[PDB]
Amino acid sequence: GDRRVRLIRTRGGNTKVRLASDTRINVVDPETGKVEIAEIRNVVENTANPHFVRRNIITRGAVVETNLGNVRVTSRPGQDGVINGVLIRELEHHHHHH
Repeated sequence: GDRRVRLIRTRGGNTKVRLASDTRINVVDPETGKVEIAEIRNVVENTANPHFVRRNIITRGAVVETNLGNVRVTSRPGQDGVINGVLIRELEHHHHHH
């Protein structure tokens, strides 16, 4: 025996499917300039009765909640099979003494 090798064959991803079997968005960070894919927590910016007919539909100018914070939808959901947006500050979020 003794002679033990690496054995590793394959490593790396492939062509991904569109947003359907998964939920995420390409977030552009304006504070540092990093581009990272964040998870979409809420598809609505906590507004009251969207007068733009935004029935939970992801649209240009709409702000979604993510693990990085509030993200603004810049392009239509479908480009490259993914959504693209910018990280911003829309909603208020401080701690609550329960």
